[PDB]
Amino acid sequence: DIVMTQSQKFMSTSVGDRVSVTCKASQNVDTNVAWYQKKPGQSPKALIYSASYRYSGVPDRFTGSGSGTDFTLTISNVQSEDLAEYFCQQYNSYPYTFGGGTKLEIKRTVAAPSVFIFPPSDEQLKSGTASVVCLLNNFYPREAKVQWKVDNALQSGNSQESVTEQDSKDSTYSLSSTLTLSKADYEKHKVYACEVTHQGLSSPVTKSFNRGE
Amino acid sequence: EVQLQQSGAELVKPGASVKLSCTASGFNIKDTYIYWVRQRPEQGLEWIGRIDPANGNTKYDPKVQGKATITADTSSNTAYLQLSSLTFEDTAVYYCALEHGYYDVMDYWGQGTSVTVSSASTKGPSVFPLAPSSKSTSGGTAALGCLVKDYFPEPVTVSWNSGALTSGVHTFPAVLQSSGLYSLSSVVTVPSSSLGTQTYICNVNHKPSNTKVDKRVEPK
Repeated sequence: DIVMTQSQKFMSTSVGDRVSVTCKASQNVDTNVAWYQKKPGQSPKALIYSASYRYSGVPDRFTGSGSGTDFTLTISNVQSEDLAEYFCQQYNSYPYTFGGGTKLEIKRTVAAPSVFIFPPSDEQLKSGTASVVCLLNNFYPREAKVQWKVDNALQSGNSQESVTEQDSKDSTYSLSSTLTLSKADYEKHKVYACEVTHQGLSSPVTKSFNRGE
Repeated sequence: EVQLQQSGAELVKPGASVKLSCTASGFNIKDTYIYWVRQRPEQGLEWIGRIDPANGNTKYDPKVQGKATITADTSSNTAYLQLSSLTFEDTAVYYCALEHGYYDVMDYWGQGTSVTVSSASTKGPSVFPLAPSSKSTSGGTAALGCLVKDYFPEPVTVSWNSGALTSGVHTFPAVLQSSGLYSLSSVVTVPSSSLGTQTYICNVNHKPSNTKVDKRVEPK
């Protein structure tokens, strides 16, 4: 039960700043500690070995330090591509154990979302179901509100939404919301709209279409 | 060079068994220690065990001893993770890792294999186009995508143009519908000027249901 404790679950930094991720070993592990970087949707990538030795191809901005029980991964000149979860690991004694991980968040300027709407496909309509998709592209900060309106009536309880992880190139977020009705209920109304509220907008943005072009 | 390819996503019943594979290419595994680790929502990254395919010696985490058995076949350059008496807590992404020893930590990782322990049956998704239109274009760019609706379990893999299209792609996290089925969307922004000359195909794989779909997303 050699526990690797990373007290910082999340850390906010800016492009160009320096961030230090700490790793706490419950027992002495000398310098037998490695550091991993877990990008979203990818496999873990080994950054540092022997507490302070970087891998072939790892940039010089990633520096590791520590001995015994206190270890530190330092990321200087933080780039937007550095968005990932960082895990420490001891390999001094079995069983090998990983830290809880530290998620790196990057703060950037406010960016308003680009709002797009997709009517249900003809393929889906023949199946008896109609899904309308509202897309919010490349906004910051992450907080945003989507409201569905059908014939100017606010919808409730018939939609699901999800937000992406922070983008590795521009540090923005994206959001997709789906309004799903039966085909019978879909053909009963005319105007479908998603109303978007975001810090980058001075007024709610409405994206709509009329059923039947 | 060295590439680790793991078996596809699985859906297993409670108390059943599953055998995951990790085939190495471009490197004889007799020079390696092969590791298996798992990732769970709460427990984080957990070391499972290690095998030396040169002699078959295995070192396990005593918490999973008996439930996990790692073997290797040097002829196929393939290592295996056999999981027995699967409980609901065994749902995780299982990674295989390869190390030589000169830099001396897991430097080559597989893509991972998602194993879902559940009594519910698999369901293959429908794949619908999110067609580019005047309502998804602005500033010379067009948004298009694919709606992967009503499947179980996670995960679903989405690529665009067989992997040739990666810029501007957003594959959103899946949402859990009331029925217990999942849905996700994958979108990409492209030049509106070339919608008539370029072809955009989303490639959707859902391994537990043997679903492999290539949906062409046409404008209008």
